[PDB]
Amino acid sequence: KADQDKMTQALVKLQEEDPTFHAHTDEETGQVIIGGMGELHLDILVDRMKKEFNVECNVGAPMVSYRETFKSSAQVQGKFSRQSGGRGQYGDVHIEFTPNETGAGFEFENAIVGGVVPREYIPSVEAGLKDAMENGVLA
Amino acid sequence: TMTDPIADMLTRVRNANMVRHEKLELPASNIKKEIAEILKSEGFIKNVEYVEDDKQGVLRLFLKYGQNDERVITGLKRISKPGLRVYAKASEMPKVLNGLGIALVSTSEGVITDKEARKRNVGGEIIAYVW
Amino acid sequence: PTINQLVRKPRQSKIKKSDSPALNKGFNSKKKKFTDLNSPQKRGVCTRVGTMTPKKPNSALRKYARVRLSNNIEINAYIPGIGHNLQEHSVVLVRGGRVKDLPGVRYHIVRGALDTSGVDGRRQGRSLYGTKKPK
RNA sequence: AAAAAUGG
RNA sequence: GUCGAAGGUGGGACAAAUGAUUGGGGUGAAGUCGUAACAAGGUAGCCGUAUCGGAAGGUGCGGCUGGAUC
RNA sequence: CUGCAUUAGCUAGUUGGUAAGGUAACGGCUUACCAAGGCAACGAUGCAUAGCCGACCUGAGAGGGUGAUCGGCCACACUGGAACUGAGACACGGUCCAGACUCCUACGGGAGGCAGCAGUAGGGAAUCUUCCGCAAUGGGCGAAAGCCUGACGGAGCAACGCCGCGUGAGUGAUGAAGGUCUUCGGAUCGUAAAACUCUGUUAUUAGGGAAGAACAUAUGUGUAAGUAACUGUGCACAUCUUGACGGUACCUAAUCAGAAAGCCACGGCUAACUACGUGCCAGCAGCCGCGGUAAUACGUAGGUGGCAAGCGUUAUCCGGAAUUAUUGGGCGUAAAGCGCGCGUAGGCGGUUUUUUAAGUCUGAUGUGAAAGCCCACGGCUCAACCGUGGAGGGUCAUUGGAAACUGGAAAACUUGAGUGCAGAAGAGGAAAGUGGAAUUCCAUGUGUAGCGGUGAAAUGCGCAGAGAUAUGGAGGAACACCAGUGGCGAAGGCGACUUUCUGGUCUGUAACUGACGCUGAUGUGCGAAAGCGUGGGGAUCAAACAGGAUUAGAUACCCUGGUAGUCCACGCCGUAAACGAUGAGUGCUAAGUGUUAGGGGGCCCCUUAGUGCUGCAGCUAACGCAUUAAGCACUCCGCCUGGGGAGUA
RNA sequence: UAAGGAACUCGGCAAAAUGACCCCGUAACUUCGGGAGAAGGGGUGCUCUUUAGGGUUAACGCCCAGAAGAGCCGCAGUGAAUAGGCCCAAGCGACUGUUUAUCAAAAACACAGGUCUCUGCUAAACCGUAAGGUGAUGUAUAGGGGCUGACGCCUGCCCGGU
Ligand SMILES: [Mg+2]
Ligand SMILES: [Mg+2]
Ligand SMILES: [Mg+2]
Ligand SMILES: [Mg+2]
Ligand SMILES: [Mg+2]
Ligand SMILES: [Mg+2]
Ligand SMILES: [Mg+2]
Ligand SMILES: [Mg+2]
Ligand SMILES: [Mg+2]
Ligand SMILES: [Mg+2]
Ligand SMILES: [Mg+2]
Ligand SMILES: [Mg+2]
Ligand SMILES: [Mg+2]
Ligand SMILES: [Mg+2]
Ligand SMILES: [Mg+2]
Ligand SMILES: [Mg+2]
Ligand SMILES: [Mg+2]
Ligand SMILES: [Mg+2]
Ligand SMILES: [Mg+2]
Ligand SMILES: [Mg+2]
Repeated sequence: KADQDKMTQALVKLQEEDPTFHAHTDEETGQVIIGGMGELHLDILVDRMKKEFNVECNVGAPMVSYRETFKSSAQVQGKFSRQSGGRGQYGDVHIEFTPNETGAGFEFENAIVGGVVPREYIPSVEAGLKDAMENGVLA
Repeated sequence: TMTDPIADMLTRVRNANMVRHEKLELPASNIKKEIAEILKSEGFIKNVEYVEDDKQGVLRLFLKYGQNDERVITGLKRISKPGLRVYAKASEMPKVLNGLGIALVSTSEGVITDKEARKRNVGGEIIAYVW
Repeated sequence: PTINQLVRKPRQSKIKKSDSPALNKGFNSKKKKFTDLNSPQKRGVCTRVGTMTPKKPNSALRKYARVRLSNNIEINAYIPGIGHNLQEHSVVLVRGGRVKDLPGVRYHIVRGALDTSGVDGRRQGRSLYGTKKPK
């Protein structure tokens, strides 16, 4: 890892010397991916980086960014009640989760009647759902 | 112990002037007498008397107050001190209150005022300011 | 103090610290050591890019980058303007000036220099954001 | 002269 | 032959980097436990010292008023 | 002429001498012998950093910061050592050796060193073209013509800086159209625009075209020295010839307002406000902060402000900052008086006379390069710029004068400081001895159903006879009443009485010494309580601990016990809100009133030294202080420089 | 004993290596004694010249013992023999000592120090049926027994059971 800056500089110089060789960082996986015209091209470039630029590198199949989804629907309830002393912390919700049509994205519906959940906190509920969904529930 | 008789005399004058006393008895010395005589000549004090008693002698100053009881002496400041002595050249003689005050100086030509020092073109140890 | 005390131990002034320490240090690779050179800007490579929440009472998602400078010092630099094209391994120019809200962010990324792109749609004070005159 | 906590 | 650069060997000195692990420090949120201080803060508080206790702290000895209703 | 003591010891050719050698030269420069010297708290040694200066930036100044360009000096030439040649080198483009590194080789051997001018790679936020010429100045050789000179003189590139001039000037209400806002009246961009008139800085084209050029040499004429004379030599006057820049600057004539305006800001500081969009998001921000639906703070628009070929941002220095205070601050409560003595060095020091002239003051002379800052003048059309002449800059050096003050010398004085003599009080200290009250325990007599404790209880003790009560015994610790902003001590502290040893303080004389003084870094001692070590002692009280209560819990407060300790001797520890949160010494500045120890004069007056209260002037942010200052002054010391991190590593 | 040098082996077992004297020099740590012969280096024969001394004597003489210089020889000069290998760490026991005569020398025992406990003297404890003895011709700063085991810092809670 001490040669990562050298690696970046070498990659830049190699891209400048060869239009067809590309290097880019993948945000979801964080890995640096090198694209080329073929196995021979990438092998030659790797050897060149190892010796000409003295940056020994290892290459592998790029990681694939997976996603999760709900196959079955269900009504559920989340209750967080820490009332041990003084001013505490209380929250309660009853939410129906349903599998959306693939590619339609996340859809939040507000079927609150009678102000059981004050209208101030509903955006907070939606934000909590989004934040908790960003982190996977299965993997 | 006592370390600056000139400063003690000036402080006696300052305290008496504050309290609006009329006279002032202090132990005498030649430098003190010359300072007192310069003050009289310039008009900051009314009178000076010397008592040649036993021991050191005594200087008896009589202070001067203007109309409305206004004090003629506004302030006295020791300039040269035992802890740090100040001397000035003839061309560097300071003007007290833009000339409205006097700087008592000690020179090879006797202790005089800054006006006389400038006139005679001499310098020396700036004993004090009086305005 | 007395004049004698001042002669014995003279007065000593308070020493002043720089607000942008990372710009005051160079690196000599041959001798592998640091050097004291004052720079108005330094080049760096974005080790990380992302958003930070400002300290209270402010609230926002302020865009910043963790940058390793040419002198091997790693700093946090704020990205000014609306929208940026920076990612990890981007080469950027960094100038002094901290962002009061962000605790550990003490530098700014110059817009319109090296990889960083000018602000799109900016029309007033463009020079501060590296945007060409639209005309 | 019994005990009576806490409150982004 | 004298002196003599560089080099070799040896035990020390100093400085910097790094090191499993570890100590306290700061910062961050609306976390957990209690409530020690500010009112006589519900045992006046604080200072040095000793010891004890999850924690704030408690207790002992001496000191201070920067405390003291009637 | 620089930082560090969280660097205090360094030095053995080291310090001196004798002799010799050596060098231009003196000298431990080197070598033999004799001695143990030499440096250092006035900072040696060590470590870190650094070319020095003229100057440059900043500041009202004092000061603070810097050491590009240009000039002076020093040092170095891939790293280290050495000499030869030479007047001069231990020599950038010279030699030898070693080392690292390039290139050639036939492998035996050779060549080389851009921190010269361009340029390359690299590093960097960033810094120029592999130019013309020796025509000017200067240098090397030569008698000279002359040759060499990347010094230098000039072009190219860069708003990098300063300075100068542009991007038009005049009339123009008819307030055109259009943008923005609007109370829908209009307001504003606006004399701005358009149209008319003019000008050519500048630009384009065509002509003329400097100075920088002195010359040297050559050629005639003379004139001075010397020669018998001559050539020659020097000088004077004369004549032809020499320009890279460059046909550049500049001047003249013609054509056109036509090619030539952008940047930041408009909440306060701080000159400049409205609309729309967004809605604690997006974003802004130097600091205070601005943004959650009607934002002069975000983004855009119009308008406005400040500048203008620049305008902003960032970095660095000085200023503002009196925020290290010499000028020019402070330490009762804001940060800051060491807990307190005894004292060394240093600092400072009472009155008079004579003398000296180191400090001080006043002249003369030399010097402080040039350039630069400043003043004046002159030259580029002005300015920047250039030149000339002044002015200034020293803590500088020699030399002549003055003598008040500081310093040196000599001599006198008694007020400060001590000594003598007469008194006074004291829980001042150390060591023995003797008492009385009470607590605890123990032994007896009487006597019985509790005692003890709490808010209430319980634990506990008692019925195996407690507690209560009477007599005696053992032992330890502290000394009721007197007792009081009373006393003593440097502080910590010191309270029964007696004896022994011993310190300090106050009052009154003025015999005596005659400034012997004050402060005090470093040192050296004392220093509450707790605590530690050895040995002793052990009543009471009581950390820890154990029960009993209280409580949601109660590792507490309350109750019952209880070990260390509390006590003693000798050592150690060295800290406290060790406080008046107020260093010591000295003098001066209204008063009223109590008290302790004295003294003098008639219950009263005066006075010395303490100890309290009230209270002017003055001081203070205020509170307050106020002859026991926190006032007015002088000397010395200690200490402070936003909070936290941290009295930590 | 070529080259190698722990690759051997459970293990450097054995062997090799060091070894004398003089000189220089010598670390962490420490209870301040030490560690230390730490370590790591230099010298060592013979001849001649010059030259400071010490002991014994009237002196001569005899004996001891240095310093400087210049030379000579060999592969090598404490030329043979005899004469420490050293260093960095960890566990255990403080240390010197004692032990399974004849398979165990140790971390076991002892130890100075600590603590508990008994014992008032015809002591307690111990030998003996007793007499008589040890203890001790001592007397609580003494004597016997138990446990611990230098020194430093310390040694908590439980008395229901025995
Ligand atoms: Mg609250
Ligand atoms: Mg409380
Ligand atoms: Mg309390
Ligand atoms: Mg407790
Ligand atoms: Mg340097
Ligand atoms: Mg040369
Ligand atoms: Mg304070
Ligand atoms: Mg004090
Ligand atoms: Mg062999
Ligand atoms: Mg062999
Ligand atoms: Mg093996
Ligand atoms: Mg094997
Ligand atoms: Mg063996
Ligand atoms: Mg043993
Ligand atoms: Mg043994
Ligand atoms: Mg045996
Ligand atoms: Mg055996
Ligand atoms: Mg055996
Ligand atoms: Mg044992
Ligand atoms: Mg043991």
